[PDB]
Amino acid sequence: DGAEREAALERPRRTKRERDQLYYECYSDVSVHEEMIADRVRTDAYRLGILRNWAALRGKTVLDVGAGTGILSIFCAQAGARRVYAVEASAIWQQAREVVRFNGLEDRVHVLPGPVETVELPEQVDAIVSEWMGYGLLHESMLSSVLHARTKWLKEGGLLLPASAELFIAPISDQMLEWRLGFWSQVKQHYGVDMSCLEGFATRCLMGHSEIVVQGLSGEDVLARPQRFAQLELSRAGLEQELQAGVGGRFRCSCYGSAPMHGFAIWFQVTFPGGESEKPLVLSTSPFHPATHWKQALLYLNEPVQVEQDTDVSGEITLLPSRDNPRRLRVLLRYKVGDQEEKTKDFAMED
Amino acid sequence: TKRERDQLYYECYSDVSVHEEMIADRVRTDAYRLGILRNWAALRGKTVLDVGAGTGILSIFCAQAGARRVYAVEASAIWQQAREVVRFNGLEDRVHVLPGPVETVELPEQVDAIVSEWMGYGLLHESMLSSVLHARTKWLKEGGLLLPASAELFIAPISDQMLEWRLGFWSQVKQHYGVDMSCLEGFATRCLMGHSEIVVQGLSGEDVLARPQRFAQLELSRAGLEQELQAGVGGRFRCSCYGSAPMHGFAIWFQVTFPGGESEKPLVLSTSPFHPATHWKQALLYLNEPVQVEQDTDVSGEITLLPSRDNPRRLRVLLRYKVGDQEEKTKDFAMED
Ligand SMILES: CNCCN(C)Cc1c[nH]nc1-c1ccc(O[C@H]2C[C@H](OCCC3CCOCC3)C2)cc1
Ligand SMILES: CNCCN(C)Cc1c[nH]nc1-c1ccc(O[C@H]2C[C@H](OCCC3CCOCC3)C2)cc1
Ligand SMILES: Nc1ncnc2c1ncn2[C@@H]1O[C@H](CSCC[C@H](N)C(=O)O)[C@@H](O)[C@H]1O
Ligand SMILES: Nc1ncnc2c1ncn2[C@@H]1O[C@H](CSCC[C@H](N)C(=O)O)[C@@H](O)[C@H]1O
Ligand SMILES: [Mg+2]
Repeated sequence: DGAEREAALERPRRTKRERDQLYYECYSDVSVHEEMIADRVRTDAYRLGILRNWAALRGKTVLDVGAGTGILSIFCAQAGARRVYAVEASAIWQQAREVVRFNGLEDRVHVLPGPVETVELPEQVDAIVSEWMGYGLLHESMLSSVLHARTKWLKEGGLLLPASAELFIAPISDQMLEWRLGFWSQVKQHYGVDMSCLEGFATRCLMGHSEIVVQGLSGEDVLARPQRFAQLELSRAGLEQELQAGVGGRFRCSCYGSAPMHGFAIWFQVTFPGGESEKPLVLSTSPFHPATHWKQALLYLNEPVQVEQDTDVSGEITLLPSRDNPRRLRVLLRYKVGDQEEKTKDFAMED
Repeated sequence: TKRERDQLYYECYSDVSVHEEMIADRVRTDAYRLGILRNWAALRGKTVLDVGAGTGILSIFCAQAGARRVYAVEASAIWQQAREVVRFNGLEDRVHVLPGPVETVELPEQVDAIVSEWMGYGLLHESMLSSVLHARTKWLKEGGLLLPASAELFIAPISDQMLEWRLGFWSQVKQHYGVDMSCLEGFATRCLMGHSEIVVQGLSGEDVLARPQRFAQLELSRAGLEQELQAGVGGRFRCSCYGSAPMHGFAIWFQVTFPGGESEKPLVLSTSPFHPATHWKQALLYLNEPVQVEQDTDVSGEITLLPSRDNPRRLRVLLRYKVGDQEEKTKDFAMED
C-alpha cells in the first residue's frame, strides 16, 4: 500500500531525474560560464550587491545555489562570510572546487556536488545567493530550486540575494528583422533579379513561427512606455506553486509614433537589498540599459503592423513551463493593436 | 531511415534563412553571376540544367545570358518560391522549375550546360557533388559546359587568435573581478580544442602559419570522379612555418573555377582567409591543445574527406599530422551540428 503508492510515482520521478540531469549537463562546458562571467553588468551587479551587504555577511554562513565555477561564493567569502556552501549539480562543480583551492579559500568555501534539493548542509544559513535567472527570467525553471533551498535551509530573517524580480513588456520594432524582410526587394539592385515577391514567404518563415527569440534591442526600438506585468517577492509564501500556475498580468500602453511594429519584447530586473547606509542595487536587462547576455526575449507577431502616435496596445501575458519540457519557457500572449481584433499566440523558447 | 534523413536535409532549404544567407553572400553570388555571364557564347540559344536551383537565381542568370531553356531542378519545397520568382520576372517561357531530386527527375532532353552551387562547408559537407556528377553523366551532352568546372581544396596550419583570446580569458578574470581563475585554462582548452568536431569559423590572413597547400583537385568533367568521392578526397601535405606562434590546428578551404569564355578570363571563387569573407568561412580542425611552432618548423601529414557512415551528408575528416619533431598524431573529426 505504502509500497504501491511509491511504485506509482517511480516512473514520473525517474523521468524528472533524467531531464534534470540533461539540464545540468548544459552547464558542464566552459562556454556558458565564459559568457556569464564576461557579462560584466551581471557579474559586477552580484559582486557589488554582495559587497554592499558586507556588514550583514561578515562572520556569517552563505548558501550559493548553483555555484557554477564558484565565483559568487568567492565574492561572499571576500565580503567576510565565515563559511559558504557552494552547491552545484553540474560536473562544473569540479572546476569550482579547483578555483576555490587555487584562491586559498578551501576553508571558507565548501563546494558540494549535486542538486540543492537533496544536498545535506551541516547547518541552516544566514544568507542565500543565487544567479537563477534564465532568458525571459524564468526559462530553465531554476527559481523553484532557490525557493526550495530557502524554505529548507535559510534561517528565519535570513538574507536573499537578489531579493525580488520584476518583468516588463513593450511593443517593439526589430531593425535587424526589418532588414531581413526587406532584403528580397533589394536583390534587383544588387543582382538584376526581382525577388520582391518573396517578402511574404520571408515573413511567414521569420515571424509566423511560435518560438521565443533571444535578441538584443536598443532604446529606440521601443515603441511605447514599458509596462511592468509581474513582481516576484522571493520571500513570499507559496510563490513556489504560483510558478507552476503561471506568472504574468495584463498590460496597456500607447505608442510614441509611426513605426512598423514586429511584436513585443520582455525583460526583467532583479534587486539586491541595500545594506546599512547603502542603496538597493538593480540588475536590469532593459534595452534602455547596458547590454547583458540575457538580451531581451522577443515575441513576434505573425506579420508586421504599422503603428502611429497614440496607437493603443494592450493584452495579457503569462509565463509558464512548456508542456513537454518543464525547463523550457512558454509564453501565452493575448494582444490587441489599435483597431485590429484581439489575437492570441502561444510561444516556446527557441532551441 | 533514408527517407527521413533526406527530408530533414531538404527542410533546411525549405526555409528562407539559408537562401537569404546564400544570396547576401556577394562574393558567392556575383562570382556565379559573372561566371555565367562570361560564358554567354556557350550559353546563348542553348539549354541549361540548374542542379539544386533553390530560389531560382542562378537559372535566371543563365536565361539573362541568353539560354533558350533552363531546367531548374529543386528537391526542397523552395521550388514553389523559385517558380514564383521566375513568373514574376516574366521568364516562365525560358526557365522551367522541376520539383524533386535531380537523380530521378525526367528532363525532355539532354542539356548543353549544367550550373550548380553544390559546395558545402569544407567543400564536401552535404555531399551534393555526387548529385551534380549524376546529372552530368545522365543529362549533359558530350562536350557540354560545367559551371563551375573544377574545385580545389587547401590546408594550412593556423593560430586562431580569437580562440587564443577565449583560452586566455580565464587569466584576465583576476584583473577585473578580483578572483584568480587562471587555473581553468586547461579546462577551457579541453572543451574548446579537445572535442572532435569540425568548426566553421572565419579566420584572418594573419592566422595562417605557413604557405597553404593544395591537397585535392576535382576536375568535374572526369568520368570516375563519382567513385573517388566514396574512397575519400585528399592526400599528403607538407609545409614550413613562417614564425613563432601557438599552433591550434589546421584550416581547410576551397575554391571553384569557372571557365573563361570568349574573353578567356577564368573566374575563381575562393573561400581563403586571404580573400574576402564568404558564408563558408573556413573549416577548422583543432589539435587537442596548442603546440608552439617557430620559423621553419616543418608540418606534414595526411588528410582525407569522407561522408560519415551513419549520415552520408555529414562531412568527416581523418587527419594524421606531424609538427616539427613531435611524434606523429591522429584525429578524426565530424562536422559540427
Ligand atoms: C541561471 N543562470 C542563467 C544565465 N545564463 C542564461 C546562462 C547562459 C549563458 N549562455 N547560455 C546560457 C544558457 C544556459 C542554460 C540554458 O538553458 C537550458 C534549459 C534547456 O535544457 C533543458 C533540457 C532538459 C533535458 C531534456 O529534457 C528536458 C529538460 C537549455 C540556456 C542558456
Ligand atoms: C550547396 N550549397 C550550400 C551553400 N551553403 C552551405 C548553404 C547555407 C547557407 N547557410 N547555411 C547553409 C547550410 C545549409 C545546409 C547545411 O547542412 C546540411 C546537412 C544539414 O542537415 C541534415 C540532417 C539534420 C542535421 C544533422 O542531424 C540530423 C538532421 C543541412 C549547412 C549549412
Ligand atoms: N537545483 C540545482 N542544484 C544545484 N545547482 C544547480 C541547480 N539548478 C541549476 N544549477 C546550476 O546553477 C548554475 C546557474 S548559472 C550561475 C553560475 C554561477 N553562480 C555564476 O554566477 O557564474 C549552473 O551551474 C547550473 O548547473
Ligand atoms: N539531389 C538534389 N536534387 C535537386 N536539388 C537538390 C539536390 N540536393 C540539394 N538540392 C538543392 O540544392 C540547393 C543547393 S543551395 C544553392 C541554391 C541556389 N542554386 C543558389 O545558388 O542560391 C538547395 O536548394 C537544395 O535543396
Ligand atoms: Mg580577452
